[PDB]
Amino acid sequence: KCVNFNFNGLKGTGVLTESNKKFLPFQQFGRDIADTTDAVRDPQTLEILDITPCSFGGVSVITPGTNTSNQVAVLYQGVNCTEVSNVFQTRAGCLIGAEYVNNSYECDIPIGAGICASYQTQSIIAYTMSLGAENSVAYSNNSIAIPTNFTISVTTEILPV
Amino acid sequence: KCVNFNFNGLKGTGVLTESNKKFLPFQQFGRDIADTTDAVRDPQTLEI
Amino acid sequence: AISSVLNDIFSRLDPPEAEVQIDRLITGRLQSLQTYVTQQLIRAAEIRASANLAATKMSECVLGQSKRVDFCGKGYHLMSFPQSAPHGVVFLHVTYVPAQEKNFTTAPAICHDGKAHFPREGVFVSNGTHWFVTQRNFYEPQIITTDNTFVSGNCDVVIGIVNNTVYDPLQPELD
Amino acid sequence: SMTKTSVDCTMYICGDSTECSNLLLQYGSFCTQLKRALTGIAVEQDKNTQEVFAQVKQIYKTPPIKYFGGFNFSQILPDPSKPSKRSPIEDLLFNKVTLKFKGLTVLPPLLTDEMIAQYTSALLAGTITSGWTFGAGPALQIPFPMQMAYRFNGIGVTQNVLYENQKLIANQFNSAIGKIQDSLSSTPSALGKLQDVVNHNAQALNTLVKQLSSKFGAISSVLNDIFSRLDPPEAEVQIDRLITGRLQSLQTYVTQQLIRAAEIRASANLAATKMSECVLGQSKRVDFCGKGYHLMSFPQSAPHGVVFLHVTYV
Amino acid sequence: SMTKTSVDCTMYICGDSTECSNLLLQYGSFCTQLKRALTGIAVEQDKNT
Amino acid sequence: PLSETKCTLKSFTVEKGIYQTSNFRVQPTTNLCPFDEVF
Ligand SMILES: *[C@@H]1O[C@H](CO)[C@@H](O)[C@H](O)[C@H]1NC(C)=O
Ligand SMILES: *[C@@H]1O[C@H](CO)[C@@H](O)[C@H](O)[C@H]1NC(C)=O
Ligand SMILES: *[C@@H]1O[C@H](CO)[C@@H](O)[C@H](O)[C@H]1NC(C)=O
Ligand SMILES: *[C@@H]1O[C@H](CO)[C@@H](O)[C@H](O)[C@H]1NC(C)=O
Ligand SMILES: *[C@@H]1O[C@H](CO)[C@@H](O)[C@H](O)[C@H]1NC(C)=O
Ligand SMILES: *[C@@H]1O[C@H](CO)[C@@H](O)[C@H](O)[C@H]1NC(C)=O
Ligand SMILES: *[C@@H]1O[C@H](CO)[C@@H](O)[C@H](O)[C@H]1NC(C)=O
Repeated sequence: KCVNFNFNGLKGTGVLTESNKKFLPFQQFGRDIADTTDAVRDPQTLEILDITPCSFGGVSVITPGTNTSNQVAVLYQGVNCTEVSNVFQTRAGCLIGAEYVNNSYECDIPIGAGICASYQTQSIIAYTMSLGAENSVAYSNNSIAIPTNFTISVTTEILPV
Repeated sequence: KCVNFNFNGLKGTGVLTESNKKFLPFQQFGRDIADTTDAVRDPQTLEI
Repeated sequence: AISSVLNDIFSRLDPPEAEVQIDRLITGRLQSLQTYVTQQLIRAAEIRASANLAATKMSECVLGQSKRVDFCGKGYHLMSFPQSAPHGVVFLHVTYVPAQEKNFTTAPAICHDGKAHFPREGVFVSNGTHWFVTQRNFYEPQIITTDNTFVSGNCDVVIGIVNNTVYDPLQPELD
Repeated sequence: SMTKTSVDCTMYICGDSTECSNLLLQYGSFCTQLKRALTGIAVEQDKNTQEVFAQVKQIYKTPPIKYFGGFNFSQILPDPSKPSKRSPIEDLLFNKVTLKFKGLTVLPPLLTDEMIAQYTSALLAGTITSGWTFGAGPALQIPFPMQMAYRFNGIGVTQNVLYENQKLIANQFNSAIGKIQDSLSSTPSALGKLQDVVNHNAQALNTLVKQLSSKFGAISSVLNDIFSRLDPPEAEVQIDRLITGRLQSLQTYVTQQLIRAAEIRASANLAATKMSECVLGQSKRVDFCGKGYHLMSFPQSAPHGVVFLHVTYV
Repeated sequence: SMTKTSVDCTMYICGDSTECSNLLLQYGSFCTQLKRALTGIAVEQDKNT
Repeated sequence: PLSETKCTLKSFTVEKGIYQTSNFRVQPTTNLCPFDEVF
């Protein structure tokens, strides 16, 4: 549990868990690459405890547009759903307020790790974005396809100067 | 005309003109966007 | 510092220690100004790259016809038209898109009179029992003759060669 | 593309210090502009990947009978017998490149590795079964020994030079593909140009962590001791040097990241152009798509980049 | 290409004075970053040529 | 959650998007000296 700990000094904040590091008898506390106290020997019982910082992360608000609706979804980035209606777990984080829908649509609002969100039209849904429509070509070693007509396309390209 | 003004310690330099904005009676200053002092009242004769 | 307005600093405090406050404010504002100019240099480099691209697009799309595959719009480039914009340019790319494709049977060569024939331009296509030379990207079948076909070898080295007649244009009128 | 980084400004500059957070609000739009810059960089990385790989419209598939006139594409075509449906060469590429710490977090990319692999597979299937026709309109299908004839015509060599040497030509191609993998296995630093950015990013981030230990002229780099052993008149002034120093280091990091992202954007624009001319067509541009007269090209995915296999005539 | 420049931190920021150098070590890894950036620029110039 | 986004962007409207509004942060919660020989 997130506690304010003090072990012969070493004042800090975090959660203390049992560890398996092999401290030499003269060593009191450990330090990670980047110099962050990662472990500590408690003076009383001489046990080795790992220190893990309390859960933190960013909060993103997925909005379908104020003019459309006032519903929102909340994404907690890099946070497990084991901590703080619908709750869904993604490689991006914990998504609350969005019902996962297992039909693939084009990406409307990028959540991450291949998962997007959109206003169902009614509620905000989360889905796995689709790359496109499968079209196997009829490959054969003696068949060709030749176009019998054409169209003329006028594309528009904007370039800042 | 460009003139130094010292309104009870409010020191500045500028051109003072007959104001056309409606300060409510509880307002003694005027701010534009980005907090630029756009209008001021005289602490003596109460002129905007 | 004590305040962001210089009047309070200069009035309430004498110059000796007000100098430190003024120096702190000046350093902060110089830091913000330098940050602004560095960001502007980065953004101007980005805009310069965009303007070089737009100049290349004017040169190669508007003053010519481009063979680069997706440079001057999607499709086979026909032409392009410039239009002015507030801080940029808009290119109208006129391109040619094939449509209404049909299936056919092909053969890399035609074995006639014991020798292989390959098309000068176009492909050999068939609709069943009939073979035609057509251009690559528009269906326009023509009869196979020696004017559109080039002989190159015997017809026992090409994999997939079919055998069909190749009309000789000089045969009927001269004989 | 780069790694999508993010920084919680407070926790880096303050940490567990409440007084530091109270003081930091005086500066205002510093953390806002840093967050906007990093968010722009991340969105730009996703855009780079999207522009390079998502050119194809439909998701094409290759026929079950994988006979293409003697040309063997097994080393570039995906292998279904693996959890990741990546090709034999792409697996070597991912194996050869080896890839919540006090405010510095890394955002996952929008496109997963399997999605980029599926895009690459669609590009390969379209190139093999349609030629260059799938990038300029409807995907018209032609026999592969006839794409090669068209491309020989493209480099100025007649059609029959293919048909009279087809088997030989096929074998040459196959052998080259084989040697390619050995080359990738031989020189460890062959993909160094693709590892460097990774290393570079780590280096920058490492420096940032190191900058959290510097005193910046203060009595110590730990906020707790400064707040405990000192009176407010000097403590708050001592902290001001630790906030100014940390803000300067963070701004330096953001500016360096902006320059690096500009470089990566230029590289991604080049990669998209290579995908357009080299892969979706045949390039008359002299040295753009490999040494020798360009015949064709094949894309392969890599952890933060693209690998082009340029088949050329010498 | 452009000119390849190398910079010595101590002789710029501090000069001959022995005492200030003694103060300079407390700032950490600024000069490592600076020298690494300049070496990267120089190697880039050679690669351009 | 929406209001806070509105407050951050300094606008009463939010267009469609993912907007980063705040940070979530779980919270925290002998040799005795010989006086006996003298006294
Ligand atoms: C809704 O309002 C937004 C601005 O809040 C505007 O951009 C959009 O065009 C509006 N749409 C409709 C359908 O009114
Ligand atoms: C997240 O929480 C779940 C509990 O449902 C657990 O199984 C999983 O291992 C956790 N993730 C990590 C990375 O520990
Ligand atoms: C929808 O697909 C998901 C994929 O994870 C699956 O878990 C779920 O059971 C499916 N639901 C229905 C109704 O098919
Ligand atoms: C060409 O043949 C394939 C396979 O027989 C078929 O799927 C496709 O629709 C055909 N196209 C046309 C235009 O007939
Ligand atoms: C093939 O086309 C030719 C000319 O268009 C026509 O004379 C012939 O009847 C066609 N044959 C078949 C089987 O469609
Ligand atoms: C096409 O391939 C099939 C099987 O792969 C083979 O039987 C047939 O002879 C081939 N045809 C040509 C023209 O190569
Ligand atoms: C293609 O090459 C691989 C590797 O040498 C080989 O194992 C495979 O048999 C070849 N494929 C075919 C269809 O011959």
